[PDB]
Parts: sequence; C-alpha cells; structure tokens
Amino acid sequence: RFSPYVFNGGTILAIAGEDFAIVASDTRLSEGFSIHTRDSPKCYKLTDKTVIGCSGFHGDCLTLTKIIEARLKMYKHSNNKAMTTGAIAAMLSTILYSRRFFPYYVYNIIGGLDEEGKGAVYSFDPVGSYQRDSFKAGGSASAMLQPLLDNQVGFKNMQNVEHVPLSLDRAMRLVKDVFISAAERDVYTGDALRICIVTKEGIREETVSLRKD
Amino acid sequence: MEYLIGIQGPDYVLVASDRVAASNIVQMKDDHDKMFKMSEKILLLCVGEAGDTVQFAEYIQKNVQLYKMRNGYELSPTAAANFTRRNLADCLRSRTPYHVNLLLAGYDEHEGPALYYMDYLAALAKAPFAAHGYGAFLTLSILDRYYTPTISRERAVELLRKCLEELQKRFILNLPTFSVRIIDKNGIHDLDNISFPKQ
Amino acid sequence: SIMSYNGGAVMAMKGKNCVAIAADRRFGIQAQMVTTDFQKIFPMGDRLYIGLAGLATDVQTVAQRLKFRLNLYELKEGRQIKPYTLMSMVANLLYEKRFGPYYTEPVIAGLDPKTFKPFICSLDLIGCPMVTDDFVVSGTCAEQMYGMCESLWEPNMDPDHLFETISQAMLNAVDRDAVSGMGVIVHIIEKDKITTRTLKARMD
Amino acid sequence: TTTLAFKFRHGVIVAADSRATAGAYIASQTVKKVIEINPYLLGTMAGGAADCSFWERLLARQCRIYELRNKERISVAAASKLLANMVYQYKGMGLSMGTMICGWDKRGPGLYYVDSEGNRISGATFSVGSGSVYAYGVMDRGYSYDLEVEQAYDLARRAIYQATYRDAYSGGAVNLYHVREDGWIRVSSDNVADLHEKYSG
Amino acid sequence: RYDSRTTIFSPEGRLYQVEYAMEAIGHAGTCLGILANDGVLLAAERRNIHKLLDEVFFSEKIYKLNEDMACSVAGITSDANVLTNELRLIAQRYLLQYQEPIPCEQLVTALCDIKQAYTQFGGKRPFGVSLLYIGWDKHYGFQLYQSDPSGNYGGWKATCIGNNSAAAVSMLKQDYKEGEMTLKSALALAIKVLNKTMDVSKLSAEKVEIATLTRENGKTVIRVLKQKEVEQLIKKHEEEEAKAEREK
Amino acid sequence: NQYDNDVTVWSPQGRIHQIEYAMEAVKQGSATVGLKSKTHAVLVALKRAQSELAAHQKKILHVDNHIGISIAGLTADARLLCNFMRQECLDSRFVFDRPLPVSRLVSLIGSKTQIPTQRYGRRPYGVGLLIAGYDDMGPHIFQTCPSANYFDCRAMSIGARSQSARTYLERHMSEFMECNLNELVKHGLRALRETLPAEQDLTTKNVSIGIVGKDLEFTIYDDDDVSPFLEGLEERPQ
Amino acid sequence: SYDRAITVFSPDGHLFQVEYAQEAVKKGSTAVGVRGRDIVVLGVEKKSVAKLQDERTVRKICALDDNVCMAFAGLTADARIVINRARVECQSHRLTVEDPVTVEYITRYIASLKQRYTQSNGRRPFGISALIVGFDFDGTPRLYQTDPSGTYHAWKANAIGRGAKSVREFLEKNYTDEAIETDDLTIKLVIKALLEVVQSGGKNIELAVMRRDQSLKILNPEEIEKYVAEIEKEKEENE
Amino acid sequence: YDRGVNTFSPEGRLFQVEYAIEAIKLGSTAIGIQTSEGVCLAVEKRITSPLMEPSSIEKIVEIDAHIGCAMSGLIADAKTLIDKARVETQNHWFTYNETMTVESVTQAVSNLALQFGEEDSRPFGVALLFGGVDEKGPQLFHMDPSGTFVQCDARAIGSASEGAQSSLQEVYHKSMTLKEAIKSSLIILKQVMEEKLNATNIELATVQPGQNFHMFTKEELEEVIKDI
Repeated sequence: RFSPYVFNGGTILAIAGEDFAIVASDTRLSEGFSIHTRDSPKCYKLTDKTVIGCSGFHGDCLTLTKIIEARLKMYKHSNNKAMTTGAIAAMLSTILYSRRFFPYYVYNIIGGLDEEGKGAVYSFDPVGSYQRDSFKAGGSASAMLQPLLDNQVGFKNMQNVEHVPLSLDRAMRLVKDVFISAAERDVYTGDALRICIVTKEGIREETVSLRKD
Repeated sequence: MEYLIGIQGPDYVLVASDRVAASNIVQMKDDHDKMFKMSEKILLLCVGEAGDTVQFAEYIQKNVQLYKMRNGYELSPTAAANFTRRNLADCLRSRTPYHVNLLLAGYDEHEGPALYYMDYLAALAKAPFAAHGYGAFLTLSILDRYYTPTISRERAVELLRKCLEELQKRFILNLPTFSVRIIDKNGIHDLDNISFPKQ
Repeated sequence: SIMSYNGGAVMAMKGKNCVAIAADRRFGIQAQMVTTDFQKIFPMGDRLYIGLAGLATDVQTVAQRLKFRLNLYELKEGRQIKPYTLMSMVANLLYEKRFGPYYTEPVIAGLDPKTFKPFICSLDLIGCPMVTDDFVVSGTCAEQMYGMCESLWEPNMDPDHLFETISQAMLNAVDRDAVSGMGVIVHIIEKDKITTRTLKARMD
Repeated sequence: TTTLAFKFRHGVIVAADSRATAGAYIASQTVKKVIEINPYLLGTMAGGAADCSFWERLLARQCRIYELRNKERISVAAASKLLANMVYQYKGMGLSMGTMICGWDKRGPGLYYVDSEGNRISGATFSVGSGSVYAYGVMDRGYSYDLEVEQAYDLARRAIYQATYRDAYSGGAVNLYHVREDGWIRVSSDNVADLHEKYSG
Repeated sequence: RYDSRTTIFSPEGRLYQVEYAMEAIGHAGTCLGILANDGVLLAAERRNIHKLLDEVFFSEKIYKLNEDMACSVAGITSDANVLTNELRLIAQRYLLQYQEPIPCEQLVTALCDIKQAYTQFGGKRPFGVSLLYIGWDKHYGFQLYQSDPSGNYGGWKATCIGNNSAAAVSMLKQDYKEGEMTLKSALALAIKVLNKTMDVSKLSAEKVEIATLTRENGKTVIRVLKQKEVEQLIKKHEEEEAKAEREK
Repeated sequence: NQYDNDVTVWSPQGRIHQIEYAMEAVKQGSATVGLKSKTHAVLVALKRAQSELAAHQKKILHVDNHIGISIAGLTADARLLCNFMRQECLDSRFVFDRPLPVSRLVSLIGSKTQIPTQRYGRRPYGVGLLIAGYDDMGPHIFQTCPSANYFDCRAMSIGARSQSARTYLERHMSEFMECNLNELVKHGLRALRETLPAEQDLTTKNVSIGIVGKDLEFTIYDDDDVSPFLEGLEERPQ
Repeated sequence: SYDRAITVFSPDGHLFQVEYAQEAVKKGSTAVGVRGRDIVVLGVEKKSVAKLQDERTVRKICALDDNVCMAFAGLTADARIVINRARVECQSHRLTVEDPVTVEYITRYIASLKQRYTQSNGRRPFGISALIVGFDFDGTPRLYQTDPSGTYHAWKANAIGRGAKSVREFLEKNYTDEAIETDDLTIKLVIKALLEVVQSGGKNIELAVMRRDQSLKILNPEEIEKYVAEIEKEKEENE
Repeated sequence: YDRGVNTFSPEGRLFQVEYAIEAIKLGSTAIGIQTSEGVCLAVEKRITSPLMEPSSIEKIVEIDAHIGCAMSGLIADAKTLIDKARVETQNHWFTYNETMTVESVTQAVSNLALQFGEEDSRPFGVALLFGGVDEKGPQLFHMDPSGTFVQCDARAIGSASEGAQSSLQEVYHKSMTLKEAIKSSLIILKQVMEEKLNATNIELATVQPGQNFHMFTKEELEEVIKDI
C-alpha cells in the first residue's frame, strides 16, 4: 500500500563564530540505491544575515522553504522591518508544531548573526523544539561529526590546552577536513561541498569538490 | 486497584476509601482524597482512570450546586444518583468514553439514608453494602458474614475495622491509611483517620 | 459475549383469559453478583407489562426512553395504548440505532384494553417483531426455557394451573443456568386484578 | 532525564539534569529542562521536548492576559488547572508530558504535578523522569521540613548526582533554582564531572 | 409613532407591543382558580355554545399536562396549541433526566423564559396567551400560578381574568375565606362568582366547566366532573337565593 | 430624488447615482501623477498634513518587488484592497514561482469591485488606485475607478484639481519615451506644482516619489532622499 | 426625530434607544446598599402585598454564588434572564479555574453580556440596573453596579430606582468618613436611608445583610422593627 | 441619505462616521507629548460623586509593559478595543519572542475598527492615544473611529481639544526634556478645565527607555501640582 515518507540523505554543518557564521552542506540527492543528481545544495539565503539548512525528506524541504519565504514578506509589510535571527527560530517552532499529528520529516539548522553582531546557531527537531548552540551537525552523517567537533571546538577531554576562540581561517580548514573524513565512511555524502559564510559584509559562497563514488 | 466501602445503616451511611496516588511502582502521594462533597447531605466516591476521575466528577460537582442556587432547595440522593447515570450512558457511544467507577452516599429527610452502586457501564443499584477495586473480593464476604440490617453506628466502625485488617494481611498492595466519613440527619461528620501499625 | 455480561431470563406465557410474565432477580458482573433486587419488569399502563433482558445498561435506558414516548402518546390521545401499538413503538426505537444497537431483547405481555384478549410478543436486538400463541422467552438461558415450555404448556388454562406451569418452567431452567438466579418474581394479571408473587428458589 | 522538586520552610527547590538523547544517541548536553514561565512561576520538562516546550509557553501566554485583565498575579492552583484542561482535550492522541508547576502564592508555597494522562495532584516532594526512581530514596533519607538553605542546596545537588550515576539517560550539568517569596532565583549550575572530584574525594 | 416591532422601547419605558397583547386577553374567555385545603379547582366558561357542535373532546379550556398538573388557557388559539404541546414536552424531558416529576414552579419558569424570548429577538409577536396553573408537589403542596404575555408570573390563592371578569377579584376578596377551605366550601363559592360575571342569567350547565384535583392515597387523581353533577351543584345555589331572601 | 438611494435602483435616465457619487470621493484626496518611459515608470504623489506638527499621511506604498501603487480616496477602502492585493501577489510566487503579469492582476480587481457595485449590502469602494509595474513586456501605468473600469495609459493624474496636471502631461508626452530618470522624475513633479495654490512651494516634507525600473526594484523615497531630486529646478513664472 | 434604531447616531452623537433603556430603570422600586468594616448590607423598599398572593415569588434579592448577592431594578422579566445566566458563569468559572469567583469577575460578565446585546439590530437591550455586593475576594468588602449601556462601575454607597436622586444626595451628607463600626450602627444607617421611602410605611423594608463569613441572613419583621424603634429613640433629641 | 453606512452623499463622505467624530467631543480631555527622554501623558477625570470610587474610572490603561494608552468618548466601545490590543501584543510575543512595536499595535487595532459594515454594525465612538518606547525610541500615535492612523509629536483630544491645540503648538519644540514637558502639560490643563486643579482631578503616566515600568504617578503628583 501507499507510504508517504522516504529518506533522501544529506549532511548539514553550522558553526557559530565570534562575529561570523558558517553553514556547510553537500549537494548529493539520493534515494534507496540510486543517485538522482550531484548538484542540489541545502543552503538557502533567507535574509542578508540568515541562512537555513534543510535535510530529510526532500518533498517537505521544498514545501517548508516556500512557506518561510512567504512569511518573511508577511512580517515586513506589517512591521516595516526585517526579521531577526531569533525571530525566525521562534516562528519556525510554531510552524513545525502546527502539523504535530502529521509531521514534517525535516531536520533544520538556522545559522546567522544576531542583533549584536555575533554568531548564533539554532538546531531543531521534526516536531519543533529548539535551543541555541555553538555548533551542530545534522543529517545522515550527524554521528560522525559531533565527537570530532567536541575535541577541536569545544576542547572536551583535553588537558593543558588553552581556550583560544576559533578564528575565521582556522574554522574554514576544520570544515574542509570533516567532510573529507565523513565522505569516506558515509554513502549519502559527497560530490561537492557548498559553504556559506555569513559576516557583517554580506554572504560569501565557496565550493569544494569531494570524491565522486 | 484502589478501594472503596459502602456500609449502610438504619439512619447512617458509613463510607471509607484509601489515600494512595501511586505511579506504577512508586507512591507519589500518601494523603490523597477521593471524597467529593456534592451537597450538604450527599458525598461522592470516584475510582477510575488518570484524568477521567477528576474531569467527570467535578462536572457533576459543579452541576448539583447549580440546582441548589437556582431552585432554593436541594436534590434528593435518589435524583442526584439517577442524574449521574444519565451522563455516562449519553457519553458512552462517542469518541470520549469515561471509565470511572462510582458509589453514592446520601441522606434524605423523607426517605432516610441511601446507597447507590455504579459500574463503568452506567448500571444503577440499591445495595446494603458495596465496594470496588481488587480489594473488593477479599473483604465483602467478611461484610456479608456479620451484617445486620439493624446495627448501631459503633458496631459498624468495629465491623469496618474487621473488614480492613484482612486487607492488610492477604493483599499485595500496601494501603496504609484509610479516611472515614459518616452521614446522618445532621450532615457529614468527619471521623478519625484509620492507620495500621503492621508488626 | 456482550449479552452474557450480566445474565437474565424473561418468560411470558398465554393462558385462557389471562397472561403471565416472570423474570429473575440477580444483578451482577460476569461472575460476581451485586444485588438481588434488580427490576426487569416495568408497568406500561394497566393490564400491560414489558420485560427486558440483556445488557443492564440498555435495560434501564430503553425502559426510560419508552416511558418518554408513552406519556406523550397518552396525552395527545385520551385513550390508552393497544398492545399491537406498543410493539410497533418499540420496533421503531430499536431500529433507529441500526448500527449502534442497544443490547436487549424486549418481551411484551398484556391484555386488550377493550376486550379480554391477551397478547404476547418478543423482539430481536434490532427490532424484528414475532407474535406467538403459547409462550415467548428471552435471555441467556434460552435453550433451557424452550425445553420446559414445549412439554408443560396446555392451550386453555385457568390462572391456577398457569401459575404452576410458569413456576416450574422458570425454576428448573434457571437452576441449570449459572449466571442467572437468586430469586424469581412472577406477575399474573387478568381482567379483574393483578397478582404478584415471589418464589422460593436456590440462592447459590 | 531526571527532575525533582520539594518544598520546605524557606520555599521550593528545583533541580534537573541537562542531557537529551535520541534513541541510543546523545543529542546535546546543555538542555535547559526548567522552563522559566514568569518571574514568579517555574515549569519543568520531563518527557517530550516540544510538547513541554509548546504548552507551557501557551500557559505563559495565558497568565499574562489574566494579570492585565484583573490587575493581580495568577495563583499556583489556577495555572496548574488551566494546563490540565488544555492537555486533556488531546487525550489518547499521543502526547507525552509530565511537568511540574512551582511558585509562591498568597497561600504560601505551591507545588503541583501535571501529567499528559490527566493527573493533577499536589504534594510536598516530587521526582519526575526516567531516572526519577533513583532520586526518591536519596532525597527522602535526607528530607526534612526544617532544613537550612545551604543544607537544602546540597541535598538536591546530591540527589541529581546519584541519579545520573546509575541511569544511562541522565547526565550533563546540574541546574538548581530557588523559589523565594518575591520570586525565583537561579542558584548555580554545576558539571557532574566536577562533582565527582568533590564527592568521591 | 412607536407601534413598530417589539424590539424598540418608547421614549420612556413603555413597550407598546407588550401592552397591546396584555389588553387583548380581556376580550377572551373567563377562567379562575380558588383556594382549597386538601385540593384545588378550576372553573371556565363555554363560549359559542351553538347547537350544531359535537364537543368530542369534552375538555377544551383544561389540558391535563404531566400527571398531577393541568392548566387553563386564555388568548389567541393559534398560539394556545403551540404552548401546550411545548409545555407537556418540558415535563417529560425533566422526567427522563431525573426520574421524578417536575416540582410545579420551574415548569412555569421554563415556559416563562420561552414566552419572554419573543419580546427581545425579532420582528414577530409575543404570545397573546395568559393561563393558569394548578398542581401538587413534595415541597409546598397545592399551588396556583398566573402567566402573562411578558413572561412575568406570580403565585396566588385566588385569581381570575381581567376585562371580561375583573370585577370577580373584588368579589373574591369580599367573600374571602382562609382556613375553612374545604372543596365543598369552595365549589359553592365558584358557582356564585360565575353567576354575576357571566351575564347570562340562571347559569345553564352547558355554559360552564369545573375541574378539580385532590390527593387520594398518594395518587393525585384529576377530575373533570361530568354534566350530571353540575346540575345538582347549580340548583343548590339556586336554592340558597330563595333562602337568602328570608332576611328581606 | 427617490432613485438616489441604493446601488440596485436604476434611474429613468439610465444612470445609477451611487456609482456617480463614489467618483466624488476620489476628488476629495490629493493629487498624484504617474508616467513612464521605455524603461522606467515613476509615480509621484503629494502628501497632506493633518495638523501643524503631526506626521504627513503617506500615499505611495510598496506591494511587490515589481509593483507599487498610489492612493486617492477613502483610507478604509485603501488598506482593504491592499490586503487583497498582497495576497494575490504571493500566491503566484508560492504556486507558479513567477511574478505576476501586471495586466492580469488588475483584471482581478475589476472582478473584485464588481460584486459590491451590483449586490445590495455593500457600498462601492471609494478609491483612486494608480498602478505601476513590470511584466515581461516593459513598464505599465494603470488607473482604476469606483465604477470598476481600469484604463491602461502612459500618463495620468487624479485627485484634487488634477485637471491642470493633465494639461501639462498632454503637451509633453512626446518627450517621455526617451529621457532618463534625472529628468523623467522632474518631468513628473513639474506637473504637481500646477495642482497647488500659487503661493506655496513643493517642499521636501510633503512629497513622495516611487521608482520601479527594468533593473531596479520598486523603491520609495521620502523626506530625506527627495533632495537629490528637487535640486536643479526653476521657480514658477510669477 | 431620528432614534428608532440602536445603530444610528444623532447629529450631536447620541444613542437615544440606549438612553431610553435607562428611563425604564426609574419605574422600579428603590434599593440601596453600603459597605462597611466587615458586614455589608443592602435593603429594598416598596413591597406592597395585595391581600391574595404568596410573597415568596416576588423576591428581588438573590444570590449568584455562596458569597455574592444581587439587587436589581427595572422590569422583572429581563432580570430573570440575567440572574439565571450569571449563576451559570459563576459556577462554570469554578470548574475551569478551581478558585472561588471574585466579585469583580462576575460584574464584567454581566456588563459584557449586556455590551454585545446592545450592538446588533433586532436585539432589544436589557432595561435593568443591578447592584452586586460581595465580601468574597479574600476578606475584602466591595460593591459595584451596572448600567443598561453596559458599564460596570464601583461606588461605596448606592441608590437606584424611582427616587434615587434624593437618597444619593442624602447619603453624601450622611456617610461619614468615620467608618461605621459596631455593624448594627451600619444597619441603622440603611434604615435611616430607607426612611426616606416613597411613602415610608415602616413595614415595607426588606433589609438583607451579610457578615462576610456566613451565608445570606434575611432579616425578620421583628428584628427590623427593633431597629426602627431605636431610630425614633435618637429622634427624641430634637426637642 | 444621512442614516446609513451603506450610502454616499452627492458631495462626498459619510456623516455616519462624521457623526462618530462628534461623539468624541463630549468626552474628557487628554494630552500626550512625545519627547526624546520619553513620553508623558495627562488626562482629566471629571469625578461626579464623592461616594463614587475614583480608581474605578480608568483613562490610562496599561496595554503592555512598555506601552500606555489614553481614551475619550464612549466608554462602552473603549473596553472592546483595549481587550484585543492586549491580546495582539501577546500573540506576537508568543510567535516571535519579541515585543511588538508601538506602530504595529495600532495596525491590528485599526483592522477591526474598519469592519463596521464591511463584513461579507455601527462604527466606534472613541479616539485613542498610544504612547510607548520601542526600538525606534519613544513614540506617540493617534487613531480615530474612521481608522485613519497617524503619528503625532504632541496631541490633545476629547473635549477642549481644539482649544488645547492652539496653546500646545506654542510651547512645543524638539529639544524638550521629560520633566519640562510634564509641568508644561498641566499648565494647559488648568486653563481648559473649570474646576480648581488639585491632586484628585487629574492623573499622570510616563514611560522611559530604561524605566519601562511606572506608567502612573502615585502621589508624586502632589509634588508637581504644588510647584506650579
């Protein structure tokens, strides 16, 4: 009989900097044991200071993206201003709970700048609970990225090591190293790496190739 | 699971319940009350599900008080008992069935004292004594042994104490304390609490 | 089953100029009794009774809904109700719950309001009327009640022997049943008076 | 998941862990399981993340309107009752909620317990969670109504530590709040690994 | 003017449509109930007693309603049949709910809330019907009540109808009894009051109606007493006139 | 005079007076002028003060990234049509993922305003909408009316004493197709200064200018950015 | 000229059909009420029994809940709907929120129910005014009042009915800033206030008090006759 | 044609809503002034009786903990507008974790006042003054029964409205302070009311950026009046 859900894969990474935010994802879209395309990024520029990532079931990712982009315009003409980073995370929690008994199969991470100019990363669940974190990794390779970033960013289980804040250039090579190691052991990850950098001067993009198998 | 008792006298109604609000292993509350003063001569005992006990019995509680304020006088215990049966049976073949077990205790100025039994399928009865829960099995044949239709209110408390010591002996649950009421021509009087030094 | 949740037995029997009806007294859950004074025969006007058996919820429910419609009928019309008319009234009430049905099987017994003519009938749980000339039975212990009435019934019987026949039919059949008993009440009515007797039965 | 709450002479003590998992996978270690409803009310999170997050935020939406319409704060028994009726309409549909309500009232302290099943009870001591049953015994061995303020801080901090030791679904940090007559106050937030060097030493 | 619908006040509190309905009942029949210990009674008048009718019901003004209550009627007959079928349907809804008869006051207020509700809602009419109440209950015994088109009511011990027979209320006070209120003492008072108000002399039995309600062995029988015993009740009062002229 | 009461009632001359009266509500509002080139469509409005120190009431309001409208008439019917206007613009973005063609959006307005001009129970919308936009075939200048007619045009002025603005537009409409924004804007606001009494001048605090372009999103300039537009002007020949 | 509608305005901004509803209040019997230290009291006048009816069905003083009272004016039909509706709300409040009902909450329900009942055409407004007296909200005595426009409002001493202007002017020169303690003194203030009745028969006063802890205490015409005697005892000092 | 909200004139405009503007005129006066230090606000009570309890007459209500209010005209329609204005600020915080701006409060309020005959009743009879300090600093706004919404720097409405405006335009300038604007406001009040100005005829309400509390003055008001 008909089943309404299917898994598509994907891996989303976000790191809250001191005055920046980095959002990274792969561009591989798959289903079962087939590859649909090798060019399908998960980054979405909502505003000039907020980028969202959407993994999971791809049909709900296309729907939920267009609902949020409609409500950005509905906020603005009612208030003569744009939404903040924390306002979007409060709005998204009500949208995800609004279909509590038929849930979206989407994992969400919002990264961007606050009103003070600092980094902010909000992680989500498919029902709508959230919290502010410093770094999260969502998607199929989520278990292969969280223990390594605890060592490098959080400095957990380390002795006699000072807590220097992560610079921008050091954070770029940490993102480029974790996706090489994750594409080796995971099958839902590869073919590119789209990286979005959110600073006070706009949004930069950068693409790094991976292995194509 | 929890226990009720319904000893009826010639001019009094002796009722008692337990004080346990357990959660599946633990005992969260040991002074819980299951006694609802519907009016100045009618009590209410309720045993059932988690939310269905509080939601339904307070719906009856705040509907008999409406009859008192609007008509100036008080319901009889028979008419109050036969209104509670109407609300289960009407709300039984629906999406929200209430799963509670009740017994009603009332005194009338013209009919004397009265006791009514209630199933979770809304079946009325007029009993000289009644009980509920798993402890209803072990205790009612004791109460069937020594009952007399002309019994004093002092022997009924002694018969109630005989009825609860065997529930202390051969029943697996703990049940340490038991609150006791009494209803007469003067109203609802609160008797002393019943506890058990086991060994 | 759902019918076997509380038990019950209702019997009616036609005589010469009179008619009798009897039922049990036991109220109880599946194996545990509660009381021995549960009413299962309800007067609906003079010289005309009704008996109910089945689920104890629908016994008390239908007997109040039928009383709701009877009093509205006997005020729009100054006359009383005919026994054929009540059978059509009950069959309408059960068929409205075609797919949500009440779990009872009514038995109607009574005399004609003008003549002395008796009337007995029984219905199903969805309202199939069935009139007879000798007896109707309903309840859980139905098969035991057919065995007693097919052998003891006589066509033209005085109220003396009609009482003695329905007494031996109820006592010997309900004592074979397990979930029915604890006392038997018998109503025997006629043109002049109504006689109600209770029998000495086994209380086990 | 392990929360507890107990009231005494000087108000109410609230304590909880900070670990939220997903199957056998730990999601985070910094989950704030005590939801700050008002400056005079506190709520907990026990069973279901978004279920305890949404309906207590909806309760905080309701208590503010009650303050504006009546020029007076809401009572503790009122807010626990309003939460019980909202969840009861979704009975059987599959909610999970086992929160607690704390706060000072005109009658004094206040402590109620609300389930998703429909249980609304008062009391003096409570402990909710998967590792809740490990916390009842160590609390009741040291509980008294006439405990000191610094003594009550060490009792709840001990009881969360013994619960996170035996349970696998409990760990992270130990939050600790204190409800005073005027309003609640944040006491501290200590790591479990820091307490292990303190308690075992 | 202000003779529009009933949902508009006059310049000063004088709902004119309600006042027009409360004056319409004076040009109608005549009904009265009297005091009684251990009983109560009603008395009515047969209008248009032309010799080509049947009277197959033999009860026209009086409608037995629950089991121990009846009522008179006065006003527009089109609205009369609506209220009686509604009022009987109230008492059986109460009886289905509590399995006890309706205690004779909150039956009246149940109708009076319906009769009021047509004075506030729409462009229609109020009920142009006033009517009486007799009954017995557990709490107060024998009772009398008086309906109005506005939904107002009130208990009484003896009352009647207005512009037809408003002079009878002066007679009920002048010949008032209190305590000595047996049924035979009240039936003699009833035929005397209907003698003057019904302007047709000598009081033929086919123009009147008498209904009683007693309390017998806990059954509360209701009597609509037949025309044969009206005859010996009238001729008793005709004899008392010939006895009263001995003082002259 | 008995025919002058409802929208339903026809006249013995064949003219419904209630539609004829809603035209008069348009003349109560202030003047506003819209025009276009081959590449750029600019509409310029005129603010009106309420008191000596309250803020001036705004006229031009953003709708979409390629559509902006002006206003003249009732403010009650203004925001009621705006909420209908914004809902239709984002439905094509949500369904078709394209911006609306401007010519077919206005046909939805004439279907919207037709029902309350025929059925009893709702007055006609007293409103004077000027519409500028960009479909795939260049700029457009549209006007509407409470008689539910919509007129495509290359220049239009409606509102109080706007006849003198129309005379300036007719003798300069040959110059509008070629000139760019540095004078196309101040071709337009030379038409507003004849809709003024001859003693006061168009200042920086009482005028709004909205520009939507072929490569330019619709942008509203007011009270600070009007000064690069009001520079380089002559006075009135007095 | 133009009234005949509750939705139209006057050329000087009035609602005459709302203002005509207050004219129907002035045909009612007067009822006064004061608050005191602990005991609140309210009394009514103009009983006027008519020799042939029972007087327990003409009652003007009712209780909504266990610790709140009610006195009204206007016409008797519209009061019965408002009383019967307010008994439901002061009971359904207790079911949804487990507190007892404050005296302030029930007056906002009566005013708001009379509010929306004025707005829509074809709905004749209530021609009654009410006095809500209750020392319920945590030992604090209060009394409010209503209006046919739907404006709940708080006084400290009140008079309504046919002749309220004389009594309200009387109480301003009589209600001392000295709080009337020894609550029979406060009851004697009402009997002195109700002494300016339309006829002042003496036996036409039905005073009802409440000691803020018990239920309603309807006074008998023997205790009230004793308070009428001591009012004449203080009147002997004029000579 | 002057008794219907569904009927135009040969000239233009209602009369119906024009008659609703006239209902404001028989109210009480109220003055609000916007200043860079915050927004002060004053009103006149017109207490009728000494037995009449004074704090049951509201003219300043608290919409939110950084937004005040003022009213005139019909009291019955005012309590309807205050109700949703408290709810719409509360629904916005529920779904955005932020405070609704003072301008966008009245956007929600004006969306229902223009619904009197525009559904599928009568217009309201009350003007409102909204003062508050949002992220754009202190603000002061004004509305009407016709839904026409505008920002004002210093506004006086109610009875004595036009007579206050002429004197109020004289002394206002941009570089005011808050304590200067408070004593400047009630010089106007004692010139436009008929009773002698004391501590019981008026009441004040202020709002500051760092002092979002205290939209009321409690007897401090006696200090301001004694130094007039």
